[PDB]
Amino acid sequence: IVGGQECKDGECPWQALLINEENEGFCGGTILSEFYILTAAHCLYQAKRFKVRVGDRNTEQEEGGEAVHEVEVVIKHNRFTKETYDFDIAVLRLKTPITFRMNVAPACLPERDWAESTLMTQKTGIVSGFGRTHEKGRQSTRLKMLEVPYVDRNSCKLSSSFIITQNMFCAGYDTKQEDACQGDSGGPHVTRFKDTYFVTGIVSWGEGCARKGKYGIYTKVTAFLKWIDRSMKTR
Amino acid sequence: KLCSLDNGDCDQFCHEEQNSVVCSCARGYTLADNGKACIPTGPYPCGKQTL
Ligand SMILES: COC[C@@]12CN(S(=O)(=O)c3ccc4cc(Cl)ccc4c3)CC(=O)N1CC1(CCN(c3ccncc3)CC1)O2
Ligand SMILES: [Ca+2]
Repeated sequence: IVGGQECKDGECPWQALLINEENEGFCGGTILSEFYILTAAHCLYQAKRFKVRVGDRNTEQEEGGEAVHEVEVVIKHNRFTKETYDFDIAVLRLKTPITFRMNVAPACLPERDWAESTLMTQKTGIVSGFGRTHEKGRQSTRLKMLEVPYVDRNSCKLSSSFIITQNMFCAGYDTKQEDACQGDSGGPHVTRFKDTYFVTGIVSWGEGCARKGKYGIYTKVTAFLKWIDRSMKTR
Repeated sequence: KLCSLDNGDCDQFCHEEQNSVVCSCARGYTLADNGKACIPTGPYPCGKQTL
């Protein structure tokens, strides 16, 4: 997260953090329930074996409310490939139930039509994670959240230098030095409507970090809902 | 009518029944009496900052 604030206690309770054997945090997640996590598809490459952590807000200080969960099964998307990054989405089923407490609650999956009509038409959204602080920086120690304006779908394709498909959507700033970044991947993009946050998008890719004339490319969640279900009902 | 005016005055999901609006809520919620608001069931409902 380049720029942006810091997640105060209880503010970003749905954040999840995939960690490698080296205990390092390399990607993010979204708690969809006590048993399922929503991550990116490319986050399922950068590693051999990994766990999912929750409740963490400071990656080096026993806040007592943290907790590690193993991965029973991993549901990666079939139409996905690195050559386009299209269909960047995957769903994790935990080996043991997430116990919701302070700094550990799940986000809501909204309905498709209502999400597209009233959520993504909302001005801004919220992206969060432990990723880098500037393009060439290091994983953050504290948890960050950035308010990222929704970007005109058109501008999106122009400003980009890659095919912005229907499964993705731009978000961020043109000039301003605020964007998600490396490590923030798989993280959660949530829209806020009446003090109840919804899972609108999955952190995916971008060209650099906070670069002028470039935006944050997130995975369109509404365009995978039915899939996220058939994934939780396991399939 | 019109989920366009202000989400039909709903709390979460807003839909239309060819004449009036019908509100609904996310898993773990229950639609109140006024048929517009939503209310939790557990102490950790999806979408709420654990404050
Ligand atoms: C190894 O390369 C890393 C990276 C990600 N990073 S990154 O780790 O800093 C990174 C990752 C996810 C992000 C998500 C948001 Cl919303 C904002 C900034 C982000 C920055 C920047 C980059 O230019 N690249 C290029 C790349 C790989 C190639 N690519 C496409 C390929 C085919 N079709 C579309 C896009 C764009 C992303 O990954
Ligand atoms: Ca910690």
